[PDB]
Parts: sequence; C-alpha cells; structure tokens
Amino acid sequence: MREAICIHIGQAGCQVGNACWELFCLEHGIQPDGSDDAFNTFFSETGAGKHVPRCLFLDLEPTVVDEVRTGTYRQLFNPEQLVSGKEDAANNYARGHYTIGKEIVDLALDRIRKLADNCTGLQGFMVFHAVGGGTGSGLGALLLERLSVDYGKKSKLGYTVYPSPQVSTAVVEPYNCVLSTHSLLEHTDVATMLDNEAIYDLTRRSLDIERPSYTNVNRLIGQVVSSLTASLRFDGALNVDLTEFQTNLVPYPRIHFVLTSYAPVVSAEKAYHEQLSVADITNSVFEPAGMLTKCDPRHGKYMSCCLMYRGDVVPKDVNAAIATIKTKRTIQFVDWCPTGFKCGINYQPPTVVPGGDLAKVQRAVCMIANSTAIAEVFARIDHKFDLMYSKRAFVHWYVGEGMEEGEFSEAREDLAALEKDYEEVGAES
Amino acid sequence: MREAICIHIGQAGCQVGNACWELFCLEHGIQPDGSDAFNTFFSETGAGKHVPRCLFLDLEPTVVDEVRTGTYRQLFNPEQLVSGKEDAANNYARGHYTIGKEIVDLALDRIRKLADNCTGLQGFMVFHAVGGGTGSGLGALLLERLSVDYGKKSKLGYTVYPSPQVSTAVVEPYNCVLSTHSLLEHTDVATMLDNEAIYDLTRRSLDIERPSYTNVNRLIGQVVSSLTASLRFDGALNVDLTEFQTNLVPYPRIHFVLTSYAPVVSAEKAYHEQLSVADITNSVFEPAGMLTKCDPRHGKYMSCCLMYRGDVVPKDVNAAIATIKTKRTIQFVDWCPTGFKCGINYQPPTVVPGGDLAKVQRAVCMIANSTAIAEVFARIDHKFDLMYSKRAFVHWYVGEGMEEGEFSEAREDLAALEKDYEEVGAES
Amino acid sequence: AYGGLFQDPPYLSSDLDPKKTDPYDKRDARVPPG
Amino acid sequence: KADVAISMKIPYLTMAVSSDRLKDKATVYRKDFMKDATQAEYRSLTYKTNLEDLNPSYAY
Amino acid sequence: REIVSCQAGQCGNQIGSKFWEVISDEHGVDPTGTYQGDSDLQLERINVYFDESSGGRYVPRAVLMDLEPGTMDSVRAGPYGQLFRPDNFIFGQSGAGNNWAKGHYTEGAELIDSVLDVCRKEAESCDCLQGFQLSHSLGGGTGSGMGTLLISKLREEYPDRIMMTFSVIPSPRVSDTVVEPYNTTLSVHQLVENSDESMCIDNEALYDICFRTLKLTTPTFGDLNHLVAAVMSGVTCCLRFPGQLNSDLRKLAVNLVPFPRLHFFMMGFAPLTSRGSQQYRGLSVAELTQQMFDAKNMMQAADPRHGRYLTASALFRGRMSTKEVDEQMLNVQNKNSSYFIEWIPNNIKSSICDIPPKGLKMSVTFIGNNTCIQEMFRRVGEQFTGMFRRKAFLHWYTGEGMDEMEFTEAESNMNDLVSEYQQYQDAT
Amino acid sequence: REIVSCQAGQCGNQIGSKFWEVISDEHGVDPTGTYQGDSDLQLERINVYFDESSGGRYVPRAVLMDLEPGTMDSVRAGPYGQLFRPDNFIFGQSGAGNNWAKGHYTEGAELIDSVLDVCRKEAESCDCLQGFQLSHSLGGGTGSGMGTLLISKLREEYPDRIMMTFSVIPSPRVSDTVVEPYNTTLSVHQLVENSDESMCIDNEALYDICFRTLKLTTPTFGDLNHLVAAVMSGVTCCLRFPGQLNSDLRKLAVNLVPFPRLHFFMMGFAPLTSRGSQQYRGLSVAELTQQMFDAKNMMQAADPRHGRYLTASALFRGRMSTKEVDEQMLNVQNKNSSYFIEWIPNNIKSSICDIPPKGLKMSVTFIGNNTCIQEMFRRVGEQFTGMFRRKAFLHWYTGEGMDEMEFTEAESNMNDLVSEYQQYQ
Amino acid sequence: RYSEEGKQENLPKYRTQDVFEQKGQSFLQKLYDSNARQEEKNREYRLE
Amino acid sequence: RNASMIKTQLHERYVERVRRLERHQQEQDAMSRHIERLQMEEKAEKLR
Amino acid sequence: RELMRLSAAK
Ligand SMILES: Nc1nc2c(ncn2[C@@H]2O[C@H](COP(=O)(O)OP(=O)(O)OP(=O)(O)O)[C@@H](O)[C@H]2O)c(=O)[nH]1
Ligand SMILES: Nc1nc2c(ncn2[C@@H]2O[C@H](COP(=O)(O)OP(=O)(O)OP(=O)(O)O)[C@@H](O)[C@H]2O)c(=O)[nH]1
Ligand SMILES: Nc1nc2c(ncn2[C@@H]2O[C@H](COP(=O)(O)OP(=O)(O)O)[C@@H](O)[C@H]2O)c(=O)[nH]1
Ligand SMILES: Nc1nc2c(ncn2[C@@H]2O[C@H](COP(=O)(O)OP(=O)(O)O)[C@@H](O)[C@H]2O)c(=O)[nH]1
Ligand SMILES: [Mg+2]
Ligand SMILES: [Mg+2]
Repeated sequence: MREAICIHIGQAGCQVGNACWELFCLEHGIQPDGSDDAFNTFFSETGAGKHVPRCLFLDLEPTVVDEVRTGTYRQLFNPEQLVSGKEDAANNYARGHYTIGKEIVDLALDRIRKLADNCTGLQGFMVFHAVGGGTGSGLGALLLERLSVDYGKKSKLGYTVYPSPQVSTAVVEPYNCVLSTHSLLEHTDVATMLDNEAIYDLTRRSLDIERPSYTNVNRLIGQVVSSLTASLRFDGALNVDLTEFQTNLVPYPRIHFVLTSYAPVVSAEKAYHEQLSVADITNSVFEPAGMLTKCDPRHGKYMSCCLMYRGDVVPKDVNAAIATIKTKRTIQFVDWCPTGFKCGINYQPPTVVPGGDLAKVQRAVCMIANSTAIAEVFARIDHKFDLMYSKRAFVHWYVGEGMEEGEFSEAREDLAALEKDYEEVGAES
Repeated sequence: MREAICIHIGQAGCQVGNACWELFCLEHGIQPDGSDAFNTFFSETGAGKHVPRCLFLDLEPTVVDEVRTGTYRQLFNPEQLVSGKEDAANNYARGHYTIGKEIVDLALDRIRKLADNCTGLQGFMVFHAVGGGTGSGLGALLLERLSVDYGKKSKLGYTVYPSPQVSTAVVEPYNCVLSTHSLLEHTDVATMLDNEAIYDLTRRSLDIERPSYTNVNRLIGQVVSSLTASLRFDGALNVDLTEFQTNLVPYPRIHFVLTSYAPVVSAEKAYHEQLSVADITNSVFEPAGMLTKCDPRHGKYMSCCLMYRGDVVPKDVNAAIATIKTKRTIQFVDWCPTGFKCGINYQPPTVVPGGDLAKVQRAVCMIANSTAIAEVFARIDHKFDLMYSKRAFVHWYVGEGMEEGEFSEAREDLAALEKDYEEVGAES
Repeated sequence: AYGGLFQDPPYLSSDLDPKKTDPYDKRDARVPPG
Repeated sequence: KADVAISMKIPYLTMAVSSDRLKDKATVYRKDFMKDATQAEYRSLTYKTNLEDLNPSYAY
Repeated sequence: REIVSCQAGQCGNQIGSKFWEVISDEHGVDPTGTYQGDSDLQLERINVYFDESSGGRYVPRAVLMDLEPGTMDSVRAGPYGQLFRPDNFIFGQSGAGNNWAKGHYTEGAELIDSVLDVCRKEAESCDCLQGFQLSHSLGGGTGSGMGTLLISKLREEYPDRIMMTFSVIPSPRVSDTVVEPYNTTLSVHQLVENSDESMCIDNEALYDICFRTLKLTTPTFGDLNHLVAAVMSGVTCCLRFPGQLNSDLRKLAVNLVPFPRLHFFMMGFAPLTSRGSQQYRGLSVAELTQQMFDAKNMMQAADPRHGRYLTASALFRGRMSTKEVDEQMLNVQNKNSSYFIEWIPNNIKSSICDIPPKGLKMSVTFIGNNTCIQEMFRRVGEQFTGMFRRKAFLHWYTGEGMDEMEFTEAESNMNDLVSEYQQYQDAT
Repeated sequence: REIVSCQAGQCGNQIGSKFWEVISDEHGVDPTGTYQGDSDLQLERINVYFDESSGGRYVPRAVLMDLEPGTMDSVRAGPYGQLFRPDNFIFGQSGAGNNWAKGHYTEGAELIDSVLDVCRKEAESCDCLQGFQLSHSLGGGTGSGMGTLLISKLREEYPDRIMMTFSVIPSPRVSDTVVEPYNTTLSVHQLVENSDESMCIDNEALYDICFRTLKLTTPTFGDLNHLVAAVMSGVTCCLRFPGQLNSDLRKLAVNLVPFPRLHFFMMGFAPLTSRGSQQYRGLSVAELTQQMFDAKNMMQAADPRHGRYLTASALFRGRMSTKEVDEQMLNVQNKNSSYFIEWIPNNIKSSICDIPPKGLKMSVTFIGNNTCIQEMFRRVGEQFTGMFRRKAFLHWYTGEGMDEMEFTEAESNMNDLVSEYQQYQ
Repeated sequence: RYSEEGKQENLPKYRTQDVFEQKGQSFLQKLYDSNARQEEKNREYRLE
Repeated sequence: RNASMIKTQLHERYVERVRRLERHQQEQDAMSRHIERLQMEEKAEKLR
Repeated sequence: RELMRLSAAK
C-alpha cells in the first residue's frame, strides 16, 4: 500500500540515507531484534515479522557502503540491496557514467525490480544524491535514465545537493553539475535543491550551533524528507500523495527545480520559551533566512508553493497564514497563478531522533516551492563553468573515460535554455 | 489586549528595565522563573511560561550579560535580549551612524516580531538616558525607524536627562542637545527623569544613608509601574496610554513632561503619618517630591495628570483638586483652566522584599507639563554653548561621518524649544 | 562486474534497447407493497 | 609511559594514545548514529570472542 | 572587547610582566595558566586579556619586544615567566644601545616585520578587539624608538582601534640616561600622531610615594612596576568586570580628549596606605577622593596645582553607592573652581565598577589631562635644544641615518604642543 | 583498492622504511607481523597496503630496489625489516654510482626483469589494484634511473592505474652530488611522460621545518623521512579509513591535474609544532588553516608567493565539523585572491577522513600544483645548461649506451615544462 | 520565594565582592613584604 | 502531555550537556597531564 | 526471551 522506493546514490546519497533511515525506523518503531501499518510505505514485512527497508544503497566506492555494513544497521539492511563496487568515479562524470557505472547499473536495476515486485501501490522513486561528485552525477544520471525507460510515468523525486554559490568541495564540481543537469532535467519529475551554505546558515542562526556538519545537515534533510512523505503514511486533514503535489508543483516539464524551507527548526533552548503559532511558523518559513536553498526569493516570483503541515495545525490557521502571506508585499507571486498555493495537513507530529540538535515541536511546516528566483544558482553555476571551459580545464580526464568533447557545449546550451525558460516563465503577459 | 512594548536602550535603560520588570513580576505575581492581568506586559506560552514584552538593546555586553546571569535569566527569552560588540563610548555620532546602523536592522527585526506577537498594542515605552552615547544614538535611530514604520503609534520615553549640576560625562551636554532633535520630532511623550532630584528625594524622604543606582532605579520602576497600572488593572477612572497622552500634550512640539510620586516614606516614618489623598497630593505637588530637578514655581503649569493607586476615592481626589486650585505657590496657564486629569486604580503599590519604600495603603503619581521645564533646556544649551564655542570634543563626533552642521541645527532646535515654551507660557 | 562469477547473469529486469525491456506496469485486460 | 616513548619516537606533536579521546577511533557515522555501540557489536570480531556472549540478533 | 598588549624595552617589559602577574592574580590564573579563581565573573571576561589553550591553559595576549635577550631571559625566569606564549618573545642579537635611531630605523626595522606578523596573529584571534596597548619608556632606546615605530605602523593597519601607550617619562633629578631629551623629543611627536591615549609615568613621584605615601624604606622596581600595574589593571577593570556605571577605554579617551593632540594623561591611584596607617584611616569614597586629588599620590612629578585640569576621570572599583561618587566629585568641582578650566563644565567623569581589587574594600584609578604636563613637555624642550644647538650626541643618529631636519621637526611639534596647552590653560 | 609500493635507491629505501613503520603503526602491526590494533577499522582495509599470510601475518606489498645491497642490509637490520618478504628484496652487486646511465641502461636493465616479476606478482595478487607507489630521489643514480625505468615498465603494462611517485629534489644549498642536475634532467621527462602524480620534496625545506617550526636541534634523515612518510600516509589515508568526504588517488588526480603536463605537485603537512610549543597549541580547523599555506610549514624550498596555485587539495584527517573545513578554508580563497588563479573558482579541494594519525587528534596534508615549481625546474635547468655547454661529466654517461642528443632532448623537455608552467602562471 | 531568591547577598556580585574582600592578601601586602625582606637581608648581612 | 514530554526532553538534554561538559573536562585534563609529563620526559631526555 | 530480558536490562 502506497509504497515509496528510495535509491541512495553516491557518498552524499548514502549519508542522507543513513540519516533518513534512522529517522524512519525511529518514527515507525523499527528497533533491533530482541529490544499501525503506516510502515508499509518504506518497509517490507517478512512473514516472520521482520521489516526490511525499501532502499537500494548504490555506491562505486566500498567505503561508505561497507562502513554501513560494519555498522549496526547491517541487521536492518538486506545483505543485498546494499550494492558497493570497488572503484569510484573520482569526480569524473564520464568515469561514473560510461566506464564504471555501466557494469553495476544492470545489477542495480535488477534489485530495484525485485524491490518493486513487492509493492502493489508504489507511489514512486526517491533518489538522494549530490551532482557534485562523479557517481552522484554520472551513475545517478544513468540510473535515472534506466528507471525512466523501465517504469514509465511513475513519480520520481530527486533530492539533489547542488554546489553552493561559494563553498565547493571539488574544483570540477561545476563540470559535474552542468553535465548531470541534462539528466536531472529530462528524467526527474521534481528536483529538490539542497545546497549546503543555506542549511549551514539556517542551523547556525536557529539551532545556535557553531559546529554544523554532514551529520546535522543529513538529519535536517531527513526531517524534510519525512515531512514531505508523512502525508500518505499518516492520516490527516488534507493528505497528499506523490502525484498530488507532482501536478500541483510542475507547471511545465522543463520547470521543476524547486526549493525547500523547514520550520519551526529550533533548538530546545528556545523551544519552550518561544510560542510557535501556525501563523508565526508560516511567516518564519516564508522568511528568506529560513530556507534550505541559498537563493533569495526576492529575486523572483513564486510560481507555485506547496506547503506540508505536520501536527495539530488547524485548516483555519492554515488559511489565515495563506491570507497574510498573500497580503504581505514581501512575498510576490507570478501574475498568472493567483491561487499559487497547495497545502496539505497531517496529524503526525515530527519525530525527534535522540541526540539530535532539532527540538520537538507540536507542529512543523515544509516547503516545496517552484519560484522564478531559483535561476540565481544556475547563473552562478554556468558563470563558473564558462570561465572554467574557456581554455580546456580538466577536460582530458573526461575525454579519456569515453566521452566526446561536445558534451560540455551541449550541457552549456541546455543550461542556457533552462535560464532563458526561467526568465521567460516569470515574464508578465 | 492592552499590550505595551518596553524597549531598554543602553546601560541606564537596561538597569531601569531590570528594576521595572522585577516590580512588574512581583505585582502581577508572575514568578521569576516565568510562571489576564499580565497580558499588558507578558505573552502566554502553551507550556504556561510567561515572556515579557520587552527588548534589551545595547552596543556593549556588560548589562545584557548581567541580565542573562541575574535572577530573571529563566524569565527572559534568549533572543529579545540583544548585545553589540563595541559601545558608543558616549558618542552620538558613533551610536547613530556607524555602530548603531549595524544593529538597528536586527533591533527592528525583534521589534516587529514582538509587534506581531502583540495584537492590541497601544504603543511603546522606551527606557534610556539621552546624555550617553547608546541612549542618544540608538534611541534616535530606533525612534526614527519606529516613527517611519508604525505611523501614529503611541511612543512614550522615560528618559534620564543630564541633571542641572551633577553629571558623570563631559560630552553629556553634547549628547543631550543632539538627541533632543530626535526626542522632539519622533517621540509622542518624553518624560523628564534626571538623577539629582531622585537622589535628593531618596536621601530626604526615604532616609537612605547610601543612595545608589539600585534605589533610584527602584523609584523609577515604581513610577513606571504606577503609570502603566491603569491598563494593567481595572480602576474607578482608567486612563490608558492614548487616553492620557492627548490630554497631556497640548501642542505637537511641546510634550516634554515632568514626573513626581508620593508618598516615598521609610518604614520608620510610615506609622507616624496619616497618608490621606490630600496629604499625598500636596506632597507630590510640592517641590520636594519631583524626580525632575526642575522647579514648577519658576514657571506655570500647563496640564497636570495624577494617577492614584490603592484605596483612593474620587471624592477625595476632587477635594484634593479643589484645595490645590487656590494655593499661590502653584499657578496654571490662563488658557487651560481645567488643567487636571485624575485616574484611580484599586491596586496599591507592591513593595519589593529588601527594598526601600514602605507598605502604604495608597499612593499618587503625578505627570505634568509645566512651562518651568524650559529652564533645564536653558541650562543644557548654556552648557552646549560653553562646550562648542571652543569646538571641544567635536573631532570625536565628526570622525564618525557626522557633519559639523548637526550641532548647529540642534542648537537652533533647542532655541526654538526655549522660544515656544516661553510663547505658550505667555499670558494674553 | 559482480565478483568472482564466471560471467554476469542476463537479468530480465531491463536491457539497453527499449524494445525488449520489461516494463514495470504491464497494462493488461423492487415491487412496492399495496 | 608507553605514550611518552611513542611521542619521543615521533618528531612532531604526539598525544597519548592511551588517552580515551584518541583511543576512541569511531567515525562520524559511528559516533553520531550508534553512540553507545560496543566493539563486539561490529561486523568483524576477534576469534577469541565466544558466540554465547554475542548478540544473537540478525534483523530489525 | 579584547585588549592586546605589547611590552617594548627593559622598562616596558618588566612593567608588563608585573602587569600580567597582577591580572593573573586577579583572575585566579596560576603561573601554569590554570584557573583557580573564586568566582564566575573572572571567567566572564577573561577573553579580554587571555586566549584559551587546548588544555584549558590561558595565555596572555602579550608580545614581549626587545632588541636585547637578557630581558627576555629575566621575564621567562620570573615567577610567571612560563605563562607567556614562547613565540611571542621577539628579540634581536644586538641591542638598541639606548639609541632611538637604532631602535626605530636600522636594528628595530629588521625585526619589525616579525613584530607585525605576531601582532596580526594576535589581532585576528580576537573576535572584535577593543585595541592595542604598549608599555614602554620614552627615555630608552628600544622601548622608545621601536615602540613608537610599532605604534606608527599599527595605526596605519588599524585606524579606528584604540592605541594605549603607557609611557614612562624621566625627570632631571631621576635622569639616568644623558640622551633622554633626544629620545623623548623624538618619541613624543610620534605619540602625538599615532596614539589615541598616552599615560605618563614618572619615577620621581613613584619614589615620592614609596618614601612618604607608602613609607617603604627601600622600594625596588618590583614595587614601582607593581604600582604602575595597579592602574594598568584599573583602566580596563570596567572592561573585564561589570559595574553600575560601566566604561571602556574608548569612552575614557572620548571623555578625556577635547582636542586631538591633547592626549597625555597623568598617572594616579588610590588608596595607598602605609603599614601603620592601614588600620588608622577609614576607607570610604570621601577618603578615596581625599587621596586621589592630593599631588603626592598621582605619580607623575608634575604638580596639579601648577595648572588647571582640562578633564579628569575616576574609575572606582568596589562596593560603593553612586550618590557619594557623584557628590564628592562635584563638591571638588565647586570648591576648586580655579583649578579646572571653566569652558568645559563637569570637568570630571565618574565610572563605577562593582568589583574591588585584592583585599581592598574600595579603590579608584584617576586619569587626568591636566595642563601641568606642559611642565615636562617644555622642560624636555629646553633640554633637547641645548644639546641640538651644540650638535652633541647627534652623530650617532646621523650615522644611523636620521637627518638633521627631523630633529627640527620634533622641536616644532614639541613647542607647538606646549603652546597649545598654554593657550587652553590661559584661555578665558 | 590496493596501493603496491616500491622503494628505489638509498633515499627511496629509507623513506620507504619510515613509511612502512608509519603504516604499520597506524594499522597496529609489530615487526613480527601480527595485528595488535584496538579498533576494527585498521583490519577493515589492511589489504590496501598489506597482504595476509597463512598464520595471519601481514606482509607489506612492497618491492625494494637498489643496485647496492648495503641499504638492503640496513633495512633488514632496521626495527621493521623483519616484515617485508625476503624474496621481495631484489638487489644487485655493483651500485649505480650516481650514474643514471648505469641505473637505467646497463646495470639496472639486468635487474628490472627480476623486479617486474615481483611487481606483476603483487599486482595480480591484489583484488582490485588502485595503483602503484614509488619512492626515490632524482639526484642519485639508482634512485633516479631505476625508478624512472620501473615507472616506464609499469606504465607499459598498467595504463589505467595511478602511478604515484615521490621524488626527493636536489637543491644547491643541500648540494651533495655534482651530477644531480644531470640525473634530475634525465628523470623529469620520464616522470612527465609516465607518472600520473609526482610529489617533489626538498631536503632544504625539510631541514628548515625542523630548524624553525619543529625547533629540532639536530634533525636526522630519520626525522626528515618521518615527515615525508607521514605525508605519504596522509595522501592515501582515505583509501584505508572511512570518512565523511572520501577521496583516492584518482580523486586527487582529477582535482589537481588541470593539464596533463602539469602533475609535479608540491608537498605539505599539518599540524607541525615544536617540543617546546607542545603545550601552547590548540588543534582546531582555524589553526590548521592558519598554518595551512605558511612558508614555515610548506615543505618545498620554493616561494609560494612567487607562483600561482593552479590547484590545491587538503587530505584532512580526524573528527571535524564540515562547515569549518569549508568556510575557514574558503576564507583563504576570499582573502588571497592574487595568490590563486582567477580562472578557477575555489582552487582548494578538501577531503575528510575520520581516522587521524596516531598521536594527533587532527591533521592535514597538502598537495599543490603551484606555478612556483617552475622556479625549481628553471634553477635546475640553468645548472644543466651551464655544465652541459662545456661537455662535462658526459663520458661516464655516454660510455654505457648513451648519446649526446638525449641530454639535449631532456633539456628541451625541461624548458618546455618551465614554459608550460609560465604561460598559465 | 523572591525574598529568599532575590537576596542581595545571594546575588553573584555580592558574593564575589565578599570573597575578593576577604581574600587574605592585598597587593599593598606584598608591597610591605618588600620592606620585610629588605630587613631580613640587612639582618643576614649583619649576622654574616 | 506534550508540555510534560518537553519537560522530560529538556531534562535529558540537560543531563546530556552536563555529560558533554564532563567529557571534555576529562579530555582537557588528559591533555594537560599528558603534556606536562611529556615536557618532563623531554627535559629528562635532553639531560640524557 | 533471554535476549529480550537482557535488552530490557540494558
Ligand atoms: N548534505 C550532505 N552533502 C554531502 C554529504 N557528503 C557529501 N556531500 C556533498 O557531496 C559533494 C561532493 O561530492 P563527492 O565528495 O564526490 O561525493 P559523491 O557525489 O557521492 O561522489 P563520489 O565521491 O564519487 O562518491 C559535496 O559538495 C557535498 O555537498 C553529506 O553527508 N551530507
Ligand atoms: N536612573 C539611572 N540612570 C543611570 C544609571 N546608570 C547610568 N545612568 C545615566 O546614564 C547616563 C550616561 O549614560 P550611560 O550610563 O553610559 O548609558 P549609555 O550611554 O546608554 O551606555 P554607553 O553608550 O555604553 O556609554 C548618566 O548621566 C546617568 O545619569 C542607573 O543605574 N539609573
Ligand atoms: N618604572 C620602571 N622604570 C624603569 C624600569 N627599568 C628601567 N626603567 C626606566 O626606563 C629607562 C630606560 O629605558 P629602557 O627600558 O632601559 O630602554 P632600552 O634599554 O632601550 O630597553 C630608565 O630611565 C629607567 O628609569 C622598571 O623596572 N620600572
Ligand atoms: N629524505 C632523504 N634523502 C636522502 C636520504 N639519503 C640520501 N638522501 C638524498 O639523496 C641524494 C642521493 O641519492 P641516493 O639515495 O644516494 O641515490 P642512489 O645512490 O642512486 O641510490 C642526496 O642528495 C641526499 O640528499 C634519506 O635518508 N632521506
Ligand atoms: Mg565516494
Ligand atoms: Mg553603556
């Protein structure tokens, strides 16, 4: 019933999967042996009473997957469904898409098919990765293409950690991002922007932590994923499936790159002093300082906002928040979308992991919003790429792995088309 | 309902706020740990916690860290209690142009969060001393932002001016004359609260051998609490902020108002005096009761308003007004023959443990406009002229991107204040 | 690719050519009284 | 003073390995996801470990 | 916030060593750098002077500057020698030889790059530094010349940060270097253009205190530097502890400097009791203001009564009430009108810090911008001109690369400064 | 992901010995060869550098190479010499004698076949060979000559593997051989045409580190080799230990080789503090970044100010929050704009490993493809030109199958490399 | 409860003032110990 | 019931931060003691 | 059952 298959590609995808899966196990009560039916979506029920995640971990490097295997969650994960190779892409899209990713994609697809045969109401796929690396970009692209050609029109969310405007781990990160943008456009119905600087600033200003890290950002991304997916698992006033916000969020096939904002994302120090009303939390959500994407909404107009509410939120409070946001002039909407809002309500309050910085809140709000402002990140990315490719930097590595030279030019043309489309859709009639 | 947001600016504002909020907690019964007669100053939390409707603002961290470590650390929200990194150093230009500008945006952020939390917010009460750098500069900038953002919202500021002879700074007349321009145009009511009269009252009518900031701030907390008791608790004749401000200020540029409060009596003297309404009203009218070192006899009263607390009776108040109409020591203006407001509340003042005021069954607080207040401005502009004839300390002010014409324009502003006070005090 | 196997098994799940590839969704076939 | 001997062998800075902070060599994953995990709980173990003592749990 | 200190020359190095002993003893920091303090207020503002290490050790933000290594060896062998950071000990093989030109042009320049390296390294560690401090002697070779070079090229890199200079100035009776007029004239014109505030120390008045005020038979430099360290601690006591009327060094400079070139304050302290008189005299605010203004206490050998105060400031430390700290320092103002320049009303600023020193009920540090500094300034003027006319000792500077015109420029600066003080003394 | 290692020459053998001590200390192995580590991670990837035997003995996957067996006797007599395979020691009778021609053509050729026997053994034994590592010095005869010959023969058989090499570069201040320019010129072109990455080390800078930063009175070759060995462990730490931001040799090659001819990187390590400063240093990301690019921690005797950082990378080790290693390191990019090239944004690459070196809570080793290495290349080429214009020391080389034109070709290739660095400089 | 909790002596500043006051030695105390050790040195010289 | 579980959660986070404080207190104590004995043995070695 | 008992004891 109403299943959802998770595919975790690359190191970033595997870490995000670790965080989101401890969150899912804690939320549905999954515990190690010897220690509601809403868990059917993310877990498969053995007749023995055991519960197995519906997630394929897929990495070309033995490190992260073998480390999960050596960890405690080895009991949780099937010995298979946890596929690890021997050689990584090494920040090479060509290496991860043409040479190393080709020998493992068949096994990944076979395992995905066996996972899908256990589901009769599969809502869709959820691919977690970062296009900064090679296997996250190249192998992720290949797997998305194969899943698109195999599973037809099944919903396919992709939680992608795009490179941040200033902070970047690798020097070839713009290359990988621009190369993977083609697949992330063609074969990803909704792509969620999850860059690092915005999350860092958010958890610095709100959680009051001076040392945020990968674990913290992955716990936050897991909270966002659970908030998005809780509507089908738990009963609520206005439940939404995957396709329900699919339709309400994608106005054109080319325009689906969306940003997220989660609140009340606060620490326990301020949780029991602040009064987090529904209107207040909605205002904090729409504030530019409470968003997960480093992109000011004031640089564009919202095309379609989709709100997810968890907890004891009342639809009257929801409507009051919608009305006050519409009245406020600091939030601007595109002219041809007067409604512009699609909100759902769920009765399940957020589940807090032990030892996490997040504090328990009686209610929570999650964003999935298509806004014309998002063109800033693509502008930064191709402003990096054009000067990078001005005189053939880091191109021999990509060529030597079996890629033609014109792929970078084709990807630049695609990115220019995306930016032109984003500028055009916001144009007044 | 009946919300009024308190904003403390600078060290003097922070101390006045601490002394005010301890009294407000002990009056409402709101515990020091934070646990509807309090919604005027507090916001209720679903966990039963109470958060004061205040905001601490200062460029230097000593006072705010004192608040954060003091008794009411649990009560006070971690935000709303903001600190800077370097003070104004008694420089209006520094606090208004180069250091206040990098904290004013965040201060207004917390102001608008508090305003959104409030729903029936009549307005603001601002605690600061204008003779100091932060209280001058940040006061000016914050009042400018509030006036340009919140329209005709009521703004009262209980401000501590430089005193006629006692002072603890050399650039204090500079700060006063420069911040009077802000207090004049962007402040609905401003309250004269210099320290000389408070110290004299504490030593004279209260018998404290070693009066200090603790005692003077306790007295100012009592004055502020008696001012806001009308919208805190019910009474015979309630006078809210907008109720009494319009009756207090006769002209838009003339709102500088002095204060006094009776009876300030020690425990030893408490059980020897029949503290009637007539007794307290005469004691609060006479020149031995004001917290402002200004002599009403030197001028003429423009418009007085009293606010009684306790077992006070309206007939007794009317008898007090009748018996004060006639004494030659006190004289009003010819154009204001009414000249009196009198509000009454049934809640007596609540003495604080380890305090100085004695438990009294009734009390009165005067706040009054009189033409005599022009003399303190005359004194301060004489100080400014002596200060500026030799261009003393002006390099510090002009080194923070502030032109030399600011002092001159403030000087003619204070000259205009002298002129208009004399004109409105003139007869027909 | 898998490991020490002699060669990989030809999985039925999918194939490169989108003609013999297996699709997941296989669309298939009074009277009243008185 | 075995740590002292090791530090003398090393030219540059060397903290005592016996100190608990350095002795704990858990990763970020291990520290943040299984904070109270023991050595016996991991996949690979010394052959001297008795199977009776070990946790006979193989699923969630 | 934080103040970072530099110690130039033998005199400055020893005085700063005693200063760090005093600060560590006040904050409960043992020579090993560990904390044995008895209150949380010590840890509240320990970052102003100290930088925490990994092992919980606190290291001073101090740079020990000297062209000779014997002073570094002595300061390391002292009781608190291991407290300092080892790479902060910057020294050269060949000393300045009591030569301003050697310290400022040739020998010190080859080290001043490393001086700047360590200064930036210490500055970037601080979140928002209040400023730099430099302990030195104007009569020395590397304390004066290289210290002034330090101040000069730190002014360029940090323009808006306070630059304290505790400079020790000699007197003809105490003249223990025949080149003192040369070094002092060459250093004063650098201090004028590169120092926000300079504190003048004279050994003659320190001897006078030790003989009479303290009745010490044979005082040593461990006693003189101890006395100087007392007020080095006192000036930033308000930064490092809370207080009723807080202050910082920027506010002190703003309220003490009326014109940019008049920033030479005079060393002063209170109380200073002899062994027998300690249990005879009652310690109060009245006695503190008795002992501040007496010429035998403030320890620059320039008589206050020989001129008029431009401005004064009193940093009180301990348990006292503000009424007395105000009334005493106003009573003196009224009763000694001829000794304070009239066009600057409220000549005296007060600041109250409620944290007393070691085993003292109360204390106070006095800072005075009195005219009588022109005594020393002009005296050094004639002592310098007498040698310059005959070209005595000038060949060392000429061979070290200093041109003839620079000494004339120094004379011009000194004479213009003396004339400025005379003009603001006799102005009406 | 195995890294099969080879050490050639006296210098190469000594650094290989110290490197093997460091790796065995990190993975908990005594010279007897038995595991004594207290953590599972050491056995998790012990196969990267070690090979298991029947009795659980872990033998290094190392090949020792020298024409002079004295260094073989010394390494065997050393504390960790009872660890390498006795049959992996391949040594000759007559030493190269500072003769690149002897090390490459006459005496090294009769032994390179026996060496490649063992090398092919090790490569076939690896489950999935990540790459080859070589350690040597370009100034000597055996080191330079035989190392370049081994690199070429390894390249002809393993095209897709990472041919990492560490080369100790001669300096005039540490001049202890008069044919060092000849050997360096003859070896650099082979390294250009046959090595994925060539990390260059200078004894001058290694000495200066102990002079100033480490404050060592009499640092010995043991200490210098320990520094370079810690660096050589940190460059591959990510293969052997997991982290929150993984990397490997190909990772660093892609992130640090903008152009194929520019792979002569520059070497560094941190933290490095003295025995006196053992107590006053606080290990943090900010302090590591402060010492990150200093010349007093840079372990190559070339000024980084005079060049532009084409690419840079840091193999951070230890438990640390990622936001600091990102932001405090982007601070360098922001405030040192002129130092880095403007046409590559974020010239610095970061990788995080969760296992710090033994004795250190936090650490980092630096790789830089800076343009200032052209200074060393040019200052060796000047010596080569000056000596070769007079036909000096050429009879020793040319009497062993050599010809004059090959020296000219090597000089031309060296100058071409200098010009290639200059044009992007 | 505020009467017990808000006692001025119970406030931290009063506590630290009291402990700084009751601390055994001031710095004038070591100033006097200087004279004490000078006297001790003189007595030692006389004895020698 | 929520407010009660927030009370419980803050109690657990209180105990947790106290535990963290104790842990890094012991950590820095180990720092200081190891480094102290380290300089002691370095001075012994230089003597040797 | 013994495993459950030990886990409860933990
Ligand atoms: N939010 C989050 N992002 C991560 C995490 N780990 C890696 N990333 C992102 O991954 C980017 C770098 O990509 P890589 O280091 O190459 O990882 P990858 O994309 O999986 O590619 P491979 O290294 O080949 O596995 C960084 O910029 C990070 O933003 C994580 O744990 N959490
Ligand atoms: N009533 C009262 N007034 C005070 C108190 N403390 C200081 N003041 C007044 O404040 C004036 C000087 O301003 P400051 O105390 O420095 O306050 P501030 O200027 O905002 O603080 P800074 O800008 O950092 O100097 C003095 O003239 C005092 O009259 C106090 O505790 N109670
Ligand atoms: N107060 C004080 N003054 C000192 C001390 N030592 C030296 N002086 C004074 O400093 C002057 C000499 O400056 P000095 O530091 O020796 O310059 P340098 O030799 O270049 O470092 C002399 O006139 C002394 O009076 C000391 O310990 N305390
Ligand atoms: N780092 C390091 N360098 C060394 C060592 N021994 C020699 N060298 C350097 O290597 C150069 C000589 O190379 P060498 O090993 O003799 O070459 P080979 O004789 O052909 O094997 C000299 O210039 C030394 O500076 C060592 O133990 N460590
Ligand atoms: Mg990876
Ligand atoms: Mg202040």
